[PDB]
Amino acid sequence: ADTIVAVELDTYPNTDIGDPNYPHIGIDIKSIRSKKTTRWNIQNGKVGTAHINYNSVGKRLSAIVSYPNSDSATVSYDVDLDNVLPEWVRVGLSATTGLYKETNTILSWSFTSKLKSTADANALHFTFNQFSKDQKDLILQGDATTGTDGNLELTRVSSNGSPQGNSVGRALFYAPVHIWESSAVVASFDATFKFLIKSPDSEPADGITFFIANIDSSIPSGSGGRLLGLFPDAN
Amino acid sequence: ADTIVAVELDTYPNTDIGDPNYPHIGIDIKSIRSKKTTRWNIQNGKVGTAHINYNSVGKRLSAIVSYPNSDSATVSYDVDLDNVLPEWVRVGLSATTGLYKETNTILSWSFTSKLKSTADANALHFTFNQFSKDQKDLILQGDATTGTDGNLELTRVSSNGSPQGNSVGRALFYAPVHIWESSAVVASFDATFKFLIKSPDSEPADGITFFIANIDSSIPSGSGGRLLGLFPDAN
Amino acid sequence: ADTIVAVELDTYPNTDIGDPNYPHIGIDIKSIRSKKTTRWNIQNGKVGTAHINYNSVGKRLSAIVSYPNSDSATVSYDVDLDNVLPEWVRVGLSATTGLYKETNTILSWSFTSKLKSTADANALHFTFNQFSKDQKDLILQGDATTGTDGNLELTRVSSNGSPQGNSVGRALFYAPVHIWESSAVVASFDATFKFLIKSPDSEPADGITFFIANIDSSIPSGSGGRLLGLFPDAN
Amino acid sequence: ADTIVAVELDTYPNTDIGDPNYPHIGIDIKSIRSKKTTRWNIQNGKVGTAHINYNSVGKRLSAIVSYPNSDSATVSYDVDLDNVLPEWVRVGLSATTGLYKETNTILSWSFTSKLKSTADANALHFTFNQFSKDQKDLILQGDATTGTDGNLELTRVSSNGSPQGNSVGRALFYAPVHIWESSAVVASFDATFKFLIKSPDSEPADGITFFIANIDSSIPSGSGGRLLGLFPDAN
Ligand SMILES: CO[C@H]1O[C@H](CO)[C@@H](O)[C@H](O)[C@@H]1O
Ligand SMILES: CO[C@H]1O[C@H](CO)[C@@H](O)[C@H](O)[C@@H]1O
Ligand SMILES: CO[C@H]1O[C@H](CO)[C@@H](O)[C@H](O)[C@@H]1O
Ligand SMILES: CO[C@H]1O[C@H](CO)[C@@H](O)[C@H](O)[C@@H]1O
Ligand SMILES: [Ca+2]
Ligand SMILES: [Ca+2]
Ligand SMILES: [Ca+2]
Ligand SMILES: [Ca+2]
Ligand SMILES: [Mn+2]
Ligand SMILES: [Mn+2]
Ligand SMILES: [Mn+2]
Ligand SMILES: [Mn+2]
Repeated sequence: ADTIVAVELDTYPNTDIGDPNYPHIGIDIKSIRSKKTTRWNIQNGKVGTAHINYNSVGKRLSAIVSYPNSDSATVSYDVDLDNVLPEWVRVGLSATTGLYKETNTILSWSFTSKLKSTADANALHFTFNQFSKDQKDLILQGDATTGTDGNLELTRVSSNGSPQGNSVGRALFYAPVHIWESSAVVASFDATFKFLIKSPDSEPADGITFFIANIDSSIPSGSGGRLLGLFPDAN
Repeated sequence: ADTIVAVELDTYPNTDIGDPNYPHIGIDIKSIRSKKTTRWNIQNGKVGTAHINYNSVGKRLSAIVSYPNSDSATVSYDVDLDNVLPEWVRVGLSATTGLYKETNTILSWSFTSKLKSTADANALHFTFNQFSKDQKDLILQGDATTGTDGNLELTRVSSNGSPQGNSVGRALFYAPVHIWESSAVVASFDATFKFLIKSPDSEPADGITFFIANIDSSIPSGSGGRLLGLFPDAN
Repeated sequence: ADTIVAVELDTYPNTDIGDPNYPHIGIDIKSIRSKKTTRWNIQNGKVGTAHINYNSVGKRLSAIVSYPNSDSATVSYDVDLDNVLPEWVRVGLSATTGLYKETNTILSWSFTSKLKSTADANALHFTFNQFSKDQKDLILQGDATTGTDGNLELTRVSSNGSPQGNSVGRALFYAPVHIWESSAVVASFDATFKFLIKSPDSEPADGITFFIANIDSSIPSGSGGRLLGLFPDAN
Repeated sequence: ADTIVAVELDTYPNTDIGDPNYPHIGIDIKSIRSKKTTRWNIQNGKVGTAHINYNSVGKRLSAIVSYPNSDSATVSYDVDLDNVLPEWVRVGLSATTGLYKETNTILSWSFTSKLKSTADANALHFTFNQFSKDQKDLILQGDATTGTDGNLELTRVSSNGSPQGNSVGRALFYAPVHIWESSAVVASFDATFKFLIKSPDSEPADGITFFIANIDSSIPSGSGGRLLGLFPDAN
């Protein structure tokens, strides 16, 4: 089955499957049940920015989410990604809606990956500060589309700008990413994306994710709403 | 047919199809007949480095090739790549052998591409300082292989290290590259690679190329030897 | 005397000292009389962005200035900066006002410099996306201040936000920049800055400059208004 | 007094002041007595590479040191550098010798620093892959010299290539570095350097350091040998 590592911007408390009782950011290691969460004060309709960082020396996967002028939310978890993920992965963003909804709009997305073994590390770096209708270097899955106002729309939003329920969508970068190998000395990656989460009715759902998966990964069956498009069950 | 822009490290004078009468670097715009060439003193069996640069403001495509301690060879040509290439391309290295031969060994390859329209340019950057036997982010065509001594071998070299005749090989980066669009303000790219050209008998052939092509490009039929794997005829 | 290379955003036609009869961008090589100019439609009070690029292979210094949704203005000039500038320089922004005025406000400023001689080039890169009141890595000269709304104010603006006449100001990066040497193979630099030019009365003056100078350079006497803070006379 | 954070490549066991009884890498937080050490198998006369990384989200300062083909040594320590260092610092390398000696030769040194508050982080990046006799962007202190074989020699080495006793030397980058501020959201830095440690007699001393200090820092009196040029006492 897929091997998934993710940072989840979890907008909807699913307390029956281990969510804390408040919107949160979490680190997910091959399970929707986050290994660590921090309370996240989502600001409806504002543009937020997420930064994620890892290196094989410290073996600490960190994420921070912030809005303008507001306090940040940070979460970290000590995990040896070398032992967890395959040597070759694809990187991506995912989002879902359920009975409740939200725009899962991505305004920009940047990613850097380095793999060392003399400074001769191998590196991959990409930055989308703007998305075009034909984004050939993105693999779109599910309901995700590109082009609308130069944005990446992970979940189904009707033409009026209203978000739809029970949507799922993902975008993976086209090239595969080399994140470890047998001989490896140091590896590190770094990811950032700006997002816009708007929900009209009382509360939004279900969230946005930055994730790392085996190269052939696609939306698992049953992965909607609270499973953020990454996992088939809630184990 | 393919749309090809290339910088050729032309090791073998094909004077009957417009080569100058000496090894040369050239800028090729949709023809093997270089728009501009400079004399290039190849040093058999040495490691050389090539740097290529372009931006849409100056509209000048430049290349320099150098060996340690030795004088460099530089060539430039004013060309509006916006008007010449498609908006989406793939980037690559090619090499051939003919009746004469050479190792077309690539030790490293780095590439940067930026596309602007606030500093929010889109960017792609990759660096192979080392090639592994399974290089999933490279599309190998023809006789090109990866892994041997951490190198990219574009043309057929027998296990002993001897180069074979009438070989052709190319490697293109897996992700497509966005190099222009309708709205574009500025675009630029930058490429560098280290290569090792060894030939035992008197003189080598045929050369190495860095090239930019339509995404679906493959080795055209009839493109061996003097056509460096890029062109079907010598027009 | 100082050795100055600059890209000038010349907002005020000084036709008596060789300006064209319209606001323009220009390339200045040790003289205020631009070696090449392009017509520039300044948009009062809008945020514009300038990109400048050079490399020692093509020997073509280019600049582009653009505003949102509007056509760009581009200018290029073939010049061998190796032969023109000293091996060690400082890089900076300058601006002036005269009898007419303008805000010469800098919102961001990024600069990259590379010097090569194996990919072992030397490099300097800095980015100010925000300026703080105590910007210790900037050398402020003349009327330039830092901090106001996170901006760099090159020329005197009164506390109300109104620009003052006969101001001059420059900011140079604190570290010296190594842009060539005897052994050099390739060198290149790249600079970008976002600026805000507002003038209330009919027309603004005098302009903004990105420049490269000998390390000890300061505002020459007599360099105000039309001499943009770079040159003592109009030769 | 100076505020010092450093990663020490400690070649000589000073067990009387808390060193483990073997050469080690350590993380030093305002004391020569390392907060954490790892055993380091130094290879006399080989070229080694050190990588150091920190970010304000994970608050984990990591270092790895490796030689070709050999196992690496890694060390980490959870420390909130925001609370420890001043907002403005200088970054540098230091080295010493004592009764025993070693070449403290630096072949290359690269450093990246980012400070965020939209992707508009402030950044400083420099890379010396080669040092020239007149390195104007380095502040040399003590016995450190630049130019010899394109290398940075931190401690006194006689013209023959033999290392001298009771030497001390440091090099700091010329520009000050902005590593935090009141408004800050995220900060991170990253440093790498290649070094050559050769000692003829039985064992070398005393070590090499990458350090971060208040901008005006200089070699404290009494800081030789085992105090690696950073600290006046061994507290
Ligand atoms: C009733 O719950 C549904 O709606 C919530 C919120 O959208 C989801 O978390 C969940 O998976 C279901 O799809
Ligand atoms: C006889 O010519 C052949 O050999 C030379 C040198 O290899 C090639 O340039 C050419 O295309 C042919 O294949
Ligand atoms: C009368 O001219 C003055 O004003 C213009 C416009 O500001 C400047 O160009 C010039 O140098 C003088 O200072
Ligand atoms: C006797 O000790 C001296 O020599 C060792 C090894 O060089 C140093 O650690 C120490 O500071 C002294 O200078
Ligand atoms: Ca949830
Ligand atoms: Ca030829
Ligand atoms: Ca003028
Ligand atoms: Ca010691
Ligand atoms: Mn959750
Ligand atoms: Mn040719
Ligand atoms: Mn002018
Ligand atoms: Mn120690």
